[PDB]
Amino acid sequence: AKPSLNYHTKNLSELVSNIKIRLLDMNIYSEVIVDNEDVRIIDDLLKSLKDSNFINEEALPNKPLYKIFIDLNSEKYVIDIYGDDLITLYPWDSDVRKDYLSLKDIPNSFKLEPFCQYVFNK
Repeated sequence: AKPSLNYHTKNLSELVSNIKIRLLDMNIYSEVIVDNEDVRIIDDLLKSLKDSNFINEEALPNKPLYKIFIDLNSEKYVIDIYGDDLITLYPWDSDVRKDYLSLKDIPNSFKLEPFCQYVFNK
């Protein structure tokens, strides 16, 4: 009935069904590799998403806190991490229309901003 708010996440979700993750700090522009043991964050996150997590396009602060590069076999996806549990999600080579999600209701374990701080402090 309506133009989907979850277009890119559904595609990623089908693809995440072997990934590598790269984290980029947007303040320092330092990069880290997510350990094998922690990589399950994406699957756990996607499985926990309800439809009400997907929101409309919003104006954005000048830059994310963090950038998550999800490297699948052929495809690459990007998740931008902002404040207040807001994130965007899109294929690496096409950001004309990003998915927008609020993550306030998802389980605490799968919140992405505290996840990113944790990978770096490790």
